[PDB]
Amino acid sequence: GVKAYELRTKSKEQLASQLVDLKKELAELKVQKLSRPSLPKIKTVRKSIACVLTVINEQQREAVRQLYKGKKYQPKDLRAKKTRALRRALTKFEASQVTEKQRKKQIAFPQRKYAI
Amino acid sequence: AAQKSFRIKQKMAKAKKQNRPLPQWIRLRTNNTIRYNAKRRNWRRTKMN
Amino acid sequence: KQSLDVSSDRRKARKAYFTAPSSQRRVLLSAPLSKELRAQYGIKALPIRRDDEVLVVRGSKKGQEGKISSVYRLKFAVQVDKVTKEKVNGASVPINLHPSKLVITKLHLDKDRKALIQRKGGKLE
Amino acid sequence: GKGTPSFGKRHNKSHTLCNRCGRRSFHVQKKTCSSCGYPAAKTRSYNWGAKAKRRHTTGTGRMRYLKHVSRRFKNGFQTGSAKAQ
Amino acid sequence: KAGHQTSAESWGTGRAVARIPRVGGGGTGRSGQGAFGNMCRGGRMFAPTKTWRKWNVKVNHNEKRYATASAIAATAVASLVLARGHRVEKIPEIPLVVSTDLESIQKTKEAVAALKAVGAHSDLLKVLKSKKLRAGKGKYRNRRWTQRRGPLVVYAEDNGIVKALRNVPGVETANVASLNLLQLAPGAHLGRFVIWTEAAFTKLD
Amino acid sequence: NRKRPVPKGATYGKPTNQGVNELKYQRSLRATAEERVGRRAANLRVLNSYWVNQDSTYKYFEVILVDPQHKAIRRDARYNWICDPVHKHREARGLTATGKKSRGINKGHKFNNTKAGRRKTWKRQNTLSLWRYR
Amino acid sequence: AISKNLPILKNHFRKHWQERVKVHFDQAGKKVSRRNARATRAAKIAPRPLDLLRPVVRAPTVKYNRKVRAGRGFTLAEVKAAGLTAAYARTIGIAVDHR
Amino acid sequence: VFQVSMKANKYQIKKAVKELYEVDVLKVNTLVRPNGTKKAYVRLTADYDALDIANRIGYI
RNA sequence: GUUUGACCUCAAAUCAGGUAGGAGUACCCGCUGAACUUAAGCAUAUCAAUAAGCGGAGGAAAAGAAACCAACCGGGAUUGCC
RNA sequence: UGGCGAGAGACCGAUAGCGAACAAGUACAGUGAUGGAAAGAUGAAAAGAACUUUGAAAAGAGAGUGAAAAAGUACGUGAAA
RNA sequence: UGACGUGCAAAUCGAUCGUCGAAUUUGGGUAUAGGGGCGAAAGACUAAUCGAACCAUCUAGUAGCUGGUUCCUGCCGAAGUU
RNA sequence: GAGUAGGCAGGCGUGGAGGUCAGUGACGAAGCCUAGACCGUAAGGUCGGGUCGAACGGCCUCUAGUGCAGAUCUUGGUGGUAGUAGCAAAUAUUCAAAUGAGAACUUUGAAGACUGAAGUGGGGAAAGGUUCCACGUCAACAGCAGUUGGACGUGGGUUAGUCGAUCCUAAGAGAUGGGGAAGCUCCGUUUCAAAGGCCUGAUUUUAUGCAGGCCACCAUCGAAAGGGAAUCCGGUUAAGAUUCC
RNA sequence: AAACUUUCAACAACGGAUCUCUUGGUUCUCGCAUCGAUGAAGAACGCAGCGAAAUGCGAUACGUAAUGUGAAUUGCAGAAUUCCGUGAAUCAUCGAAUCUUUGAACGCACAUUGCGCCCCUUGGUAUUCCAGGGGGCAUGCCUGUUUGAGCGUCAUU
Ligand SMILES: [Zn+2]
Repeated sequence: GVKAYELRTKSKEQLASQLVDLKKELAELKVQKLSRPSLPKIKTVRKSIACVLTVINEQQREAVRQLYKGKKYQPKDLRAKKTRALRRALTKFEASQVTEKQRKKQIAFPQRKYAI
Repeated sequence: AAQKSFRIKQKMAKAKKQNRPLPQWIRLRTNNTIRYNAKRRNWRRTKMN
Repeated sequence: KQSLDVSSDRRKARKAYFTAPSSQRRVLLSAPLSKELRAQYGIKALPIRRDDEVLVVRGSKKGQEGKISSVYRLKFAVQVDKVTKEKVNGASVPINLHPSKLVITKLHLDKDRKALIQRKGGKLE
Repeated sequence: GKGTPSFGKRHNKSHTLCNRCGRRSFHVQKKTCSSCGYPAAKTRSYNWGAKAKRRHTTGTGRMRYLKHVSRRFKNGFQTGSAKAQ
Repeated sequence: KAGHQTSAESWGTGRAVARIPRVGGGGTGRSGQGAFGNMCRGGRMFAPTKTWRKWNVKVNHNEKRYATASAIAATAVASLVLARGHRVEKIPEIPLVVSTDLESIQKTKEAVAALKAVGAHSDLLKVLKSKKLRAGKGKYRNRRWTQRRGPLVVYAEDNGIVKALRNVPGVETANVASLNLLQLAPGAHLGRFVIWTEAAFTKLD
Repeated sequence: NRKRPVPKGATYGKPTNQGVNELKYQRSLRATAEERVGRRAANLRVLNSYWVNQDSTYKYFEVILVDPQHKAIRRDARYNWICDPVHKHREARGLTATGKKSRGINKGHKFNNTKAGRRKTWKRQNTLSLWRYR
Repeated sequence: AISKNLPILKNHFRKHWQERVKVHFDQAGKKVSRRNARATRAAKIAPRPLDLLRPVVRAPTVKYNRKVRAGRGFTLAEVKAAGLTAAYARTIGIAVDHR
Repeated sequence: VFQVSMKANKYQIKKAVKELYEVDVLKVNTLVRPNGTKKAYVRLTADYDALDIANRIGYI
């Protein structure tokens, strides 16, 4: 097939032109399979289409991460999933915020280390 | 019923595709416990839905 | 056994061997080295890869030797060239040998095997 | 009359396929499934049905998403990639 | 809930069949079959075994010690040691006492070399010739090999002797303070061949 | 009162449980009022309800709820705790003032049946606790 | 259903007790868990004791008042007498009982 | 006779055949097979003999 | 009677950002709720403040720092075991 | 008596043990709720029987493989009726 | 009170007969669900189930009642009455 | 020196457990078969011969899901009856050739018959689901047979602006507002609701603000026989056609 | 006297007990806390050179990307020395994606693969009709926005 590490070093339109060529190359191979007893070379083509499509998706998704970089309100698919419960859960700023009075107490009388 | 719903046609179509005996090259493989197609159904023997 | 995270359970050990995937059947199908090759490298036994030459040490086929054809991981066997059974019909079929009953008389040396040998502590390639 | 001759007139359907359960349980006059309770928020399943609960519990199907939740936890809900060494 | 997972009413009398719960109607083979019995093929066993059976047994601390004390007293006279297998026909004097140097042995080859010189190898080749297979279902329950019981090397202070002897098939190593009855009289048969150290034999009193 | 929802008043039991009319709900009307608002506004958390007014066929309550999603409440330490998902539907489990009352969660000889939890207490003193050495 | 001549017993097994029998096989398993739990707490609380200084206190109920026993926490009176604060006491490893 | 997808309009079959095979479609008649796949009878205008485009594709 | 602006209460929007359902349920917090059975009958009792039914959580839950126990030379949150 | 990951056993050993050691909540019954099976073992290795002869054929009798065919894919052993 | 009655059939067959333009026959749709329906009323019908359907559960319900209750030898040896 | 019910004692046998006999065993463990042998009052034990092929035993103790003829016991298998009862309603078949190893049953020809247009004709509804059609083929099924088949193996086949569905409402079912209910959810469908749509140019601000102004007790589902926009003829295939030409 | 019936043995049948095994169950112990509008559990339909299933996956369909290992896969075929290699694999790992149609299921329905409307863009000559592609339109509730309603109500005019 085609190697994805080669495809990352190409323009948006080079990939689109490679995809349509692979889709035509599957089309003509699907035509040959009708007459031929066993044509297992179609596998490498349809895995090469998936390889290109994944590289195109990955590159558009990197471009959209870059245009939404350094803001609140990112697209929910680009937000880190983790778990419904973990997203709902209080952050590290929240669940750590303490009152002025309870701050003053901890500064005054923290639990100390002793011996014997 | 000649005037099938597509939901019934889709399931008749899967039941048609499923109606074949075991391909006789899988009996050749390693450890292969399988002898014959156990889930084989005829239009006469047992109905569906 | 002193480490508690390991099991001395016959049932678990039998299943863990039989349902071992390809990558760990590499390590299960290991062969010891010849007296000469062990004197050269200084390593006891390696995982059999494809084109290593070996000698048969046990079985009816004891004494015969040659390059290994197929490391048949799925059958827990390695099929060796020139060690075959001719059927009644006159068509030859390779005999399934376990790699621990063989001995590695000649190594198939690539960058990853030189790396493996240096890692275990071999005093060459 | 009540037996063999009356069995001859069974040529309608009380239920067809349920959209949710996918089973010939959707009573078409009530227009509610007799197995999964569709249409309803809640899936019909009763404690007195020990076997029935077991037949439609988690792990009977594919678990498309839940399959890998164990792996994702184990790794710490990590994000990104490793590069090389 | 074993054999209890089915729904089965008896058919009463009037069907020429014998009153045992029978399975719900179907075209399957299971339909009309006996259920819930201890007699039936697939019912629950008569009085199914439960986990609140008394497994452990309390026995008086003073009875325990009496048995331990009598077991230690049997490690003396050779009549009982030889009666319990134990090849000590050649050995010099009963209760066999060794130096405090046997406590300090680190390695197995020197530990076994020390034991053989002191007088053993008859009772330590017994445990090598012994290793046979089990006679029943215990083989596929992790009780595969038999292996006879050799000498018990009782010590006072451990300087690596327990690790030294660990691997050697038959030999068991014990501290004098504890001194298990399960080891002092295996099979509830009196007179084990015990090798005491000098420190251990003095600590006994 | 709570009229028993049995049809035609027929109960199918023994005289002791032939009661239909004179029977009382074990939770309070504050609890019922908390429960129905909890269902209406599910995004918020019931802090505490209380009595406002009553006529012959009605009692009127004002439930104080909190938004656990509003930063205002999530950032203040004195009301950060409510956001923790072990406080989801307090009014339902019966952890509100009304619930704790109706469950008799109070210290003293007076509340021996229902102190640590009526059900927990029942099963604890109906548990047969056997040891290895009896 | 009555004896030859035997003491009248009160065996409270007319409920579904079989459904809530609790056998303590976990005794040995819990014992090493508690010892590990103590060892790890002493590694956390690195140079300090696991338990706080308890006060002496005379047991109530005239049956038992004949013997003294380690009470819960010292007191605001004893802490002030000894010459420290009820806050400072709690932090440097003394149980203080406000009650 | 072309094996079309399910979820494909007669409009989309006409448009697909024209764009790919470079041919003007006079009509498209579609039935779904008992196999559960769609097939479409793509009739061309008088201008294109179907054999010229059948041989172009490969199959005879 | 107009000029413009407030206020209060109630609305609308495919309004900016959000959140609720459902699953599972061994254990946990609640509600509701039997009969078989035991009583050698049976109606109170019993089974049982159990099964079933419904609402709701978490890794635990609940409880919990006294409107407590006591009557002592008094103890001192909560839970668990003996 | 749930989920995930591990250690175990004076437990069961294919009518036992979970209903399920097998493509088991599968096949199948019932309108439906629900009901719900049977079914493991050739040999170290298919070496799964070349080739000859009777028969239309299945197969037979040979020949052979095998340590054994008193192991032939109706396959360890092969009880009794 | 024919045939069949381990049938063609868990209600059929043949002859004979009731009625045959309406209180007629009947398809599809729809409503009524179990101490409930429906009943030109026989406790009839409510999926071959009806003087209270079917499914699961409580449930292994209880039984002063029937049946069964698995090696040998040795020694002793009853009751049917208060 | 009897003995039911019953008690007690001494042993026999089974699955496991600890100890021991440095036990037996691929030169053959265990299992099974044995009108062969020996021991034991007995439960049982031991040995020879065969088959077989991977484990098993004596003894001192521990432990139990531990010993079967009965339960109209359970599951599985097997019989005698028995080559028996029977395979007898829908009037009925017969000759020849072909095919084939084989023909009462298959194909063709030729007779003789029946259904007799309220049919054994030609379409459809519901229901089935590929049974339709072709080739190859007959181990199983078609209670005889089989070369045949609705069987078996591999394929082929269902073409719509006009036929239906889609739309409308019917008996009705049902969200909404609301009100009940601890709750599952129940009532109601126009109700004690602030319940959006329609058109003309406008004005040409890369097309957006007007007003001519109007109009409003208001979801949705519910008929392949009710209501309903529109198709006919001829020809065509192994099998489709009011569709293909 | 044959046949016939019964008993016993040998060999052959029927049948699948016994024995031996065991990738399974079962109970006990310990450790851990992780489902879902960012669409869960479950269902339907699809996907391989030859597959009906189980297992896997979703029109990127027994998988794609990444990482590790280091040379396979296997029933046949087909390849390939890229094999001193950014590299075989029905491998492991898994952090990037795809994820059909459904489903709490969310435009409205659903015994229909039914019927709408809004935005952008592309074709038919086209603000309006038809068609293609992409993005949308549920309900309750909270905070804030904007536009409003009410002699409920204040002040100015
Ligand atoms: Zn359903």
